[PDB]
Amino acid sequence: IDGYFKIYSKHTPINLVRGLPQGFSALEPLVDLPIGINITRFQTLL
Amino acid sequence: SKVGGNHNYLYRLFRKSNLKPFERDISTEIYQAGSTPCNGVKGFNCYFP
Repeated sequence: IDGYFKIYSKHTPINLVRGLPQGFSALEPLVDLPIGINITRFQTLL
Repeated sequence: SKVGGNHNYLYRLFRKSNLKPFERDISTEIYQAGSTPCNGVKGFNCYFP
């Protein structure tokens, strides 16, 4: 938003095999990035 | 200011649309100001931006 890139992170101890967790959990703002880049797409690293 | 003319201060002359606040653009691609699409390095309605 207007060049501010925000990181939201949470570590949740789970015991599941294939199903998405059934519950609720808040999400704190970890770090805001003031880099201000122009972004269109994204890929992950495996 | 330099007596011979300080040409180091560059600025854009052509752009596609109004930009957004606190946003910067670096690409200096030739603008296709004409109706027909343009390519190459120069041409009519193909000015250095």
